[PDB]
Amino acid sequence: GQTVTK
Amino acid sequence: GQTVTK
Amino acid sequence: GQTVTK
Amino acid sequence: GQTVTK
Amino acid sequence: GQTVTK
Amino acid sequence: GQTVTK
Amino acid sequence: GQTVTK
Amino acid sequence: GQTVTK
Amino acid sequence: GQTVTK
Amino acid sequence: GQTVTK
Amino acid sequence: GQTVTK
Amino acid sequence: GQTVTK
Amino acid sequence: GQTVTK
Amino acid sequence: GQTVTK
Amino acid sequence: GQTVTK
Amino acid sequence: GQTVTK
Amino acid sequence: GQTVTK
Amino acid sequence: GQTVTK
Repeated sequence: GQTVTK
Repeated sequence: GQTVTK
Repeated sequence: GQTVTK
Repeated sequence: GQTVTK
Repeated sequence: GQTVTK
Repeated sequence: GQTVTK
Repeated sequence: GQTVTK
Repeated sequence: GQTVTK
Repeated sequence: GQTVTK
Repeated sequence: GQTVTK
Repeated sequence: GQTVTK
Repeated sequence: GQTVTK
Repeated sequence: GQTVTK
Repeated sequence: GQTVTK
Repeated sequence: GQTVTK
Repeated sequence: GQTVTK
Repeated sequence: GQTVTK
Repeated sequence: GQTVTK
């Protein structure tokens, strides 16, 4: 998958 | 999947 | 799936 | 699915 | 499905 | 389905 | 279905 | 609000 | 709000 | 908010 | 917020 | 926030 | 935030 | 933040 | 997968 | 932050 | 995988 | 930070 967390 | 969390 | 959380 | 939460 | 919550 | 909640 | 709640 | 869609 | 979609 | 999508 | 997508 | 995607 | 993607 | 991706 | 955490 | 990717 | 943590 | 990639 593709994940960005901020 | 594709996930962005802010 | 595709998910954006803010 | 497609989900946006704000 | 498609969901937007605000 | 399609859902928008505000 | 299609649902909008405000 | 409170919403359930099925 | 509170939302469940299925 | 609180959101569950399925 | 709190979000679960499936 | 708290997010789980599956 | 807290994020789990699968 | 805390992130787990699988 | 692809993951960015900030 | 804390990150695990698999 | 590809991972960037900041 | 703390990172594990597999």
